Amino acid sequence: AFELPSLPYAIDALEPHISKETLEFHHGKHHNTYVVKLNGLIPGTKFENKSLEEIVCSSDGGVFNNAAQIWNHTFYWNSLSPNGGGAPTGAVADAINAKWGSFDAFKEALNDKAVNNFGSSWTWLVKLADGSLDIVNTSNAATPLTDDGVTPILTVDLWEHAYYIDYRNVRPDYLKGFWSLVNWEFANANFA
Amino acid sequence: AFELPSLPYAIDALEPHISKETLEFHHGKHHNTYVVKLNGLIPGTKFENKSLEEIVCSSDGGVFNNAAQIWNHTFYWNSLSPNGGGAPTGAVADAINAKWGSFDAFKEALNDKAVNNFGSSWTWLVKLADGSLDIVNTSNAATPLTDDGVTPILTVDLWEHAYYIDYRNVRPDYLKGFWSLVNWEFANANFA
Ligand SMILES: OC[C@H]1O[C@H](O[C@H]2O[C@H](CO)[C@@H](O)[C@H](O)[C@H]2O)[C@H](O)[C@@H](O)[C@@H]1O
Ligand SMILES: OC[C@H]1O[C@H](O[C@H]2O[C@H](CO)[C@@H](O)[C@H](O)[C@H]2O)[C@H](O)[C@@H](O)[C@@H]1O
Ligand SMILES: [Fe+3]
Ligand SMILES: [Fe+3]
Repeated sequence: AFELPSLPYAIDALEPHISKETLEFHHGKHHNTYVVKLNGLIPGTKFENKSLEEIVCSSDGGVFNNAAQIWNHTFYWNSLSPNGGGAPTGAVADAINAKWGSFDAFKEALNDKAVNNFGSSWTWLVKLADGSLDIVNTSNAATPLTDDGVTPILTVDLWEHAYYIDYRNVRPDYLKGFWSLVNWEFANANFA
Repeated sequence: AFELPSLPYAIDALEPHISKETLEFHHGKHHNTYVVKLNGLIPGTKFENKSLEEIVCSSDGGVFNNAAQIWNHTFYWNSLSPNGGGAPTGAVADAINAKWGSFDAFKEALNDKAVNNFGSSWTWLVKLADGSLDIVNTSNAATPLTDDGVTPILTVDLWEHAYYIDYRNVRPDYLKGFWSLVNWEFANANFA
C-alpha cells in the first residue's frame, strides 16, 4: 500500500511563513487522507500493483483524484524549504530571465496566475518541450504530470486549506510566505 | 452597482454551529469580494443593465464566477437560521418523504453527496420540473439557477472557507452544524 512520505523538514521549520499548525493539518491530515482513500480504492483492481505515477497517468474519477492529490502534495512539500526563499540560482534563475526578462516580472506573473486561480487549484512552474519555462494553473487534482512534454518544476497549493489557518482569505499574504520558502534546489533538480 | 446584502441574522446568531468569526470572513469578506469584482467587470459589456440573475444566466468566465458566487452566497445565508434545524415541516417535509421515503434517508443521501463533493463546490436541495425533489452537486461557482425548469430550494457551501475556521478538515462536523441551522421556512417558501 502507499505511504505518507515524511515531511522533508521539522514541523516548525517553515515558521513563520507556514505554521506548525498548518503543517500538522495539511500534511498530517489532508495528505494522509488521500493516502488512505487511495489504499482503499485499489485492492483487487488493476491499479493494485502500479506505482503512484502509473496510477495518476492511467486513472479516472476517484482513483485519479486521490492518487494525483498524493503526488501533488508530495511535490508541494518539496517545493518549500527552511533554507529556500529569495533569489533563484543556477539553471532555473537563467531560464526564468529567458522567458520573463527578470525574476521580478516572473514573480508578478505567477502571483497573478495564482490569485486568479478560481476554486481549489494548483499553480505550477513547468518546463515545456522546447526547453522553456512556463506558468500553468490546474484545478482540483489535475496535474501537469499527465501532459506530454510538460515537466513539473515547482508548485503552489491554492486549495484553501493550504493557507486559511495562517492567512484566512488573503492569498497574496500566503504568496509572500511561499516566496520566502521556494526551494530553488528542488527546482533546479527538476529542471535538469 | 450591486451591493452586499445584510446578513439576515446577528453575526453571532449561528453559534455554536457556525462562528462569529466564520461569518465575519465568509460574509464580510468572501461574499463582498464577489460583489466588488463583479461591479469591476460589468461596465462596457452587455451585462451593463441586467439583474444579477440575468447575468448569471447569460454569462461566462469571470463575469459568471463572480455573479453566480454572489447569488449562491445570498441563497446560502437564507438557507440557515438561528431558528431553523431539526425536522422539516409542511410541503418540503412531505415531498422529502415522497422522494426518499423518510427524512433520515434524505439526510443520509445529502450528507453522502456533500462529503464526497470534491474541491470547492455546493450541494443543493432542488425541486425538479416534474415537481419532485432531488439532490445535485455543483463545482466552484456553478448553480442550478441556470438549469431550466429546476428550482433551487436550499444549498450548503462546501468551499473550505465555509468551515475551516470552525471544523478544519472535518466536513461531517460542519454538516452536523448545517442540520442544526437548516432554514425549513426558506425551503418551503422556495418550494411553494
Ligand atoms: O471519488 C468520488 C467521486 O469524486 C468526484 O465526484 C464528486 O465530486 C464532484 C465534484 O468534484 C461532484 O460533482 C460529484 O457529484 C461528486 O460525486 C469524481 O468526479 C467522481 O468520478 C468520483 O467517483
Ligand atoms: O475571472 C478570472 C478567470 O477565472 C477563471 O479562470 C481562472 O481560474 C481557472 C480555474 O478555475 C484557471 O484554470 C485559470 O487559469 C484562471 O485564469 C475563468 O475560467 C476565466 O474565464 C476568468 O477570466
Ligand atoms: Fe493541499
Ligand atoms: Fe462561500
